[PDB]
Amino acid sequence: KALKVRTSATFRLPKTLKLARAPKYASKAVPHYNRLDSYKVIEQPITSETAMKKVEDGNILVFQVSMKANKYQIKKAVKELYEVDVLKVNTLVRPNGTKKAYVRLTADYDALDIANRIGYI
Amino acid sequence: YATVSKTHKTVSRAYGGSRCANCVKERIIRAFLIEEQKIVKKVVKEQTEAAK
Amino acid sequence: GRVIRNQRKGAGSIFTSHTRLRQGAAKLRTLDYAERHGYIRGIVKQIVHDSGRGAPLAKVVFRDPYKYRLREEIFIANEGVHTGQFIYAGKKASLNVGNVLPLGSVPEGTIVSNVEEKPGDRGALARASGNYVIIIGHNPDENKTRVRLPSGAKKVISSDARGVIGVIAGGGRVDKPLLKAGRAFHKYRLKRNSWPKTRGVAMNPVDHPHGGGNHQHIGKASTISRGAVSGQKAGLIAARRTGLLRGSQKTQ
Amino acid sequence: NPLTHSTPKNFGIGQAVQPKRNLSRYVKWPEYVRVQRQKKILSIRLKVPPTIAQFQYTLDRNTAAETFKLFNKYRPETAAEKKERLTKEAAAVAEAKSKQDASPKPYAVKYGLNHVVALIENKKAKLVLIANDVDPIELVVFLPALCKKMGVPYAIVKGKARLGTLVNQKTSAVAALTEVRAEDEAALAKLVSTIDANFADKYDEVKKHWGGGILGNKAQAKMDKRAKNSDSA
RNA sequence: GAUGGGGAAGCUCCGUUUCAAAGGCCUGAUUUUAUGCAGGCCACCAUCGAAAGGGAAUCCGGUUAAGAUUCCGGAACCUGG
RNA sequence: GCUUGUGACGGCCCGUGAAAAUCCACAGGAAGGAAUAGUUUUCAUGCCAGGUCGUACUGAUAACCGCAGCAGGUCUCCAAG
RNA sequence: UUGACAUUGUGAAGAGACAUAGUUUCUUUACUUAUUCAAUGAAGCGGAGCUGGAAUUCAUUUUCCACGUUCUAGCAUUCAAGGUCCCAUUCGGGGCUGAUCCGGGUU
Repeated sequence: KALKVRTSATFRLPKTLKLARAPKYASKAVPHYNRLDSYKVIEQPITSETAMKKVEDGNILVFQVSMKANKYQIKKAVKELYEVDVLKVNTLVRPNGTKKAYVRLTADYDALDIANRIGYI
Repeated sequence: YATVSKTHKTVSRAYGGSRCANCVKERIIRAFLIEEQKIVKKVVKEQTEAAK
Repeated sequence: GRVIRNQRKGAGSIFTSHTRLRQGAAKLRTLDYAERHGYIRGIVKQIVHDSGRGAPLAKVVFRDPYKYRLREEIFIANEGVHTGQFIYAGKKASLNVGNVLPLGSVPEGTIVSNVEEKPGDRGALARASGNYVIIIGHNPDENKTRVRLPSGAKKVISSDARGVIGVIAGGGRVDKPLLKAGRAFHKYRLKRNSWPKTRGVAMNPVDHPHGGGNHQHIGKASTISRGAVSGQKAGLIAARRTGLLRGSQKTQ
Repeated sequence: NPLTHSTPKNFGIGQAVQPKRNLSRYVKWPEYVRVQRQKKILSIRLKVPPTIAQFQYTLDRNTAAETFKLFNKYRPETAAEKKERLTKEAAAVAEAKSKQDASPKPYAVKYGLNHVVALIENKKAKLVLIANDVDPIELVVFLPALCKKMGVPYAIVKGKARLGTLVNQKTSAVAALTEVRAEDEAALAKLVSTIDANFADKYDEVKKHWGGGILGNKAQAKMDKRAKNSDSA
């Protein structure tokens, strides 16, 4: 028969079928459970004289937070665990390797009340 | 220039925010004349062909 | 002994070219079909200053003969070429200052810069300010051609080898005295780390053959043999003659 | 004719972007292609010795077709057939009880290089099919000698894989025949004779013809019209 | 400074787009369903290398024992969806 | 006036004084789109969203380097009469 | 650096013996396939023919050449319009031509 026609002088890699993985046996045997549930996210409250005076005039909820977790994971955790909507979350890494969340509860809720619920006064 | 309405990046003639009118003028005159003289020297060499 | 300066230059470190500001490598179009059988046109859309090269370059722009796009070329602007000018390149092309002709297509006495050695290498000879080559005759069968280079040497190269009509701009650049150290300083600022230069006779025998002595002096013949080895070659290497050139030179 | 125009186009150096063409003659193949090609080139540019190149003289479509016909009439047992035969003597012989000769004398093409060679030496094979594309050529180049020495008709057949087909293998260096059913018997000498016209009888005259040395066209054209001009003034 | 490679007994050395079969985007093809491929361009080829170079976008006021163009109050602006 | 910013110019060079990401525009016309209804999200208004890390203080005749709370050394901005 | 040997093959002219037949050995020069240099998104090579027509015809062609672009600092891209062949006619789509054949040695 006949050859082929090539409108270009550049032999490029013949596009080939990419077959995917069919593991004839497992990766791990059991998927690792959630490594950062909300119980791990927020670790302890922070009850400084200045941190309470944050909760007085601020409607703020200070927490010691897992340094593996970011703004989103702290919002979702505060919400789910303390039953609140959250306006914004400000964070910082205090000089001893711990995350200090400066959560601010939306206007609706009162952080003051929310303290003596969880139990620190 | 991406935070701003198109009328800030153009003037309403062809070749707006590109060339400067006075340039587009030459672009035109040079275009017409040369496409014209590109006929004069056709008919001319026609004559040289049909007669030599 | 120490290793002498002219040894440490070739490891190339502090010595390498001062390349940051250079416009690009100036060379002719690739030798293709357009230039092989006929001619092709271009606009010198700019002649500009290359740093560390006292002869201006000409940016010449072309159409690409295979895709719809512009190609830009960097030339060494010959003397007289101007912005806007058209440039023709290839076998059948006019004999005007600027165009590029296979050395065959020119008669005895044409003058051409950036001329190739082997054809196709995009240029190699008489590329400096003022420099040009002259054609002193062709050998039609065995299509060679013969030229007198800047250094008056009588070489023969292919007739299909290309050159560009005229001499190179910025001539007699070397007539104005540098006057002062700084002007030399700034000259080599954009060339290479070879200034200022210290005299070997002013250094120590560790540092040089000429190095050492209670009197400052070369201490032995400064004409060094070709077969000398690194560390040795300083002074007048392989000199077939030496001393003040009495008489009219030129080439025989 | 209506609102349409004929504008041709001028693809002639210095105008009009070139039209797509068939640059097949120019493409930059992968080196695995360059090396399998330039080998073929290098194979013939050199004067090749006449103990090789007595190959490259390969059988023709006609004669080979009937020689492939006659050989396909002698395939070896397929996997199934032998199982079929197996349980035809597993069932029998153990009950019917015949001295392993509850089975007919088999008739097939002999193969495997090492097998065939010993057969040629034992003067027992009658027709030898030597492949011509055995890449370590040294495997099979001594079989034209062996046959002519042992007085067996041989034939350098085109197709080492095709040779394999008629014997249930991907490939085979050689095909052979020691036996031929009484039917095909007389039919054999026809194909043997035809063969010995192009091979077994030529040999000695081909053993002294150094093959190859053949030029490629760009420098064959060079010579071709060089010995035309400077002679016919 | 990896990679194809070429050096080197070897630690490794050379080289950086270089004698390499080097990749991925529009979205259509679907109305078996979620992604094969139908066009088509592209050969653009690692990567690291500036807290003074380049550079999307925030200001005023108030406030702390110690923080702020980062909190609060007000008033904007940018980018992505 | 001082400092500082910007302009239009001018002197100088065998010195003629980086890149790249990125954003825009244009030439182009592949396409796609209405009369009972299409088009537009470079016009206005409207919704959501913006992770990670650094953020204290010293910067020196005591928080740095000089065995030290050493007459040394250590880049810089603001600058009243 | 300079010599020999290996990488190292292939022709032709001329010398070198058994001493004026060719196996073999070299001084001059050819060959390309090893080896070496160069450039390019390996792009238009080499061979043949269309036309053209200088050529001078010494049978009729014995040939050599050329075979898209040069006043202008414009524009040149959608496998290309034109031609024409098909689907069983859509809206869209392809073949051939346009763009001469032949050899796959990128040059």
